[PDB]
Amino acid sequence: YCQHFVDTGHRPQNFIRDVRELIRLKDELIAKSNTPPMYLQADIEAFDIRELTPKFDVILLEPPLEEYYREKCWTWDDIMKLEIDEIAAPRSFIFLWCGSGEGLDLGRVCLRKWGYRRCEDICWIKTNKNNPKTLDPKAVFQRTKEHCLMGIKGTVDIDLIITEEPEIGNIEKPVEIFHIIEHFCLGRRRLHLFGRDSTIRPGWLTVGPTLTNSNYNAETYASYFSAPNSYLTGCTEEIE
Amino acid sequence: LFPPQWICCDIRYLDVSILGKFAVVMADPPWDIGTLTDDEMRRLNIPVLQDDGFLFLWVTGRAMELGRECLNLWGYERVDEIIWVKTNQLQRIIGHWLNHGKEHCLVGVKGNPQGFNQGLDCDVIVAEVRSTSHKPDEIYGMIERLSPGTRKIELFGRPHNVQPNWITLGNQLDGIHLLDPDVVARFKQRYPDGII
Ligand SMILES: CC1(C)CCN(Cc2ccc(N3CC(=O)NC4(CCN(c5cc(NCc6ccccc6)ncn5)CC4)C3)cc2)CC1
Repeated sequence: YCQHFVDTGHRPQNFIRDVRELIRLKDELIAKSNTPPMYLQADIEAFDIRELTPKFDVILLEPPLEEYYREKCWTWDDIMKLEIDEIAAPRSFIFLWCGSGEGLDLGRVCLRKWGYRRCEDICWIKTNKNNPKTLDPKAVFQRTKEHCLMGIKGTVDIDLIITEEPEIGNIEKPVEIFHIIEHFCLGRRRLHLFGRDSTIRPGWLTVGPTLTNSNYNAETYASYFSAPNSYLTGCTEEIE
Repeated sequence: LFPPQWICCDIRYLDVSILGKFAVVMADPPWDIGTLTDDEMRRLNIPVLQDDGFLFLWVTGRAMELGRECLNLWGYERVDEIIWVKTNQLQRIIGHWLNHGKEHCLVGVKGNPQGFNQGLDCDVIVAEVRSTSHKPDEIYGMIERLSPGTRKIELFGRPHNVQPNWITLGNQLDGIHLLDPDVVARFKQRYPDGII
């Protein structure tokens, strides 16, 4: 398949096929447990990360890398200065979209800077069936995937997502990442930094500069996790 | 000497300076995740093996970070990362949080290599899992197309890994098979009695 791509332009991943029905009950339990969607327009460079309370069980972090527009971009310099450790719960999880360049190194630096150990490397493999480009200067090979690093701090699914490559200038990441995250059942304070109108989702607080509306209220948000609901996994029944 | 060559040895104790310079190094180390400790892996004399060229470094688990450390310590910059999507014979996909559908190979550059065909292959291999713990044969075609005809060296290879243009090092190889005259000379000079 490596010879074949050289011959035809079809990435080897184009020929993967097919890309325990109790997953539906879990999905329904996740759906009943989900908080109302909350969202806030905020310029994250200028915003005091700390106003975001309470502490989160899961953080999904999707900074707009310059390489996403090879056709405001955040540098790893900007990202590494985010005070992520200030809003992460002492046992919590991070999912960081790192792209496929220096991000795979600089994103690991961030994870250690904020206090996490990397435990999964989730890989978004992009097919090109519908169109069999220009390389990074440092690139040896043609880049057909992106990496989402999973970090843990404190004490069913594969690590692969396969979808077709989006149209030029579409920055969206596959919504499957949300399914992987929610199926881990890691708790219910879920924050998505640099989300958009298009990523708002039940069970998630979205914070990003391009949101056109906000409904976030820290007191209202905290009330969804007040007792007796403080420690639900997001995968059990609602407390009656 | 184009045909396969190899040296049964302990890569810890072999004076790799006798081997000359290579356009590509590949390694699939037995990380302590017979293994090598982290200090032994840092201490490997990888820097003498190349002036300008590429390093291909298989990693897994916590060696994802350790392999990045070795790669930088040895003088490389990580510039790509190959993943092998493991399938069966029907092209279906086969830490504790997620099942692992893939294996990672770090790609490092040293110096300023010139005349390589960068961009011919993409960074995803899709290939059937042959035997256990074996890497896919597609990596050699990818490496041949990137740097055709050049000298390459594989560290921690096994007898199935031997390839033309390659010199394989590993302690499960059958003896010392060397054909390149410069190599045979420096080998005889450094090991007159034939024992590392
Ligand atoms: C693509 C992957 C999935 C493939 C698998 N990999 C993981 C992996 C699995 C297995 C192995 N190996 C298994 C194997 O049988 N041999 C070696 C280890 C030993 N080896 C040595 C070792 C040595 N010095 C230390 C020493 C010597 C003697 C006594 C103590 C210590 N010197 C010379 N060769 C020869 C090759 C390779 C390597 C990597 C991940 C990615």
